[PDB]
Amino acid sequence: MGKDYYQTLGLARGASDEEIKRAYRRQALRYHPDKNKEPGAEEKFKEIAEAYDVLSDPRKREIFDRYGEEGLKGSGC
Repeated sequence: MGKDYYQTLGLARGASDEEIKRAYRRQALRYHPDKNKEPGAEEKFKEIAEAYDVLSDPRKREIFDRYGEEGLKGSGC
């Protein structure tokens, strides 16, 4: 509830692509089911992956910058 994307990957709207992708590359490697198949890293990676879409696609971020969560029909509930 109050589902963060930017902050779940550790950013705010105002982070540039070169901040965003900086974090995203690290954040994938933190839990990747291809690096750290750690028990419960995968669900972390899966929740990151919802944020990861925003935190890479500038057209997804265009809606998240203009609005935020209230703009973005990721997951609903």
